[PDB]
Amino acid sequence: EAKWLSLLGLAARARQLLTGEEQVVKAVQNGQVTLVILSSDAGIHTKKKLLDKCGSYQIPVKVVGNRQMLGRAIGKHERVVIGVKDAGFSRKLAALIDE
Repeated sequence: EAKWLSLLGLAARARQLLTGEEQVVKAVQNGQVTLVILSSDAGIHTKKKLLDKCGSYQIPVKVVGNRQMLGRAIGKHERVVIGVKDAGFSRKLAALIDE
């Protein structure tokens, strides 16, 4: 019931999210993603890969929640890697997480 979880749900409604390690990496490289959210549960190699890649592109990465909470927020069961495709959502989600 956090504000950022609710907002993530609206982003999903608006079809402004991508999920999956490979899909999100590709989207980052194509300049289509302005924030990456990683589950705290994500494997350390997944964490490394995203943090390395997004570091190079200067895309913020947040490590938050768990895969159950993230999946639920977007009407799915479990998700570990989420890419946000809308800059406005990206800014606001980051601010909420950083608050």
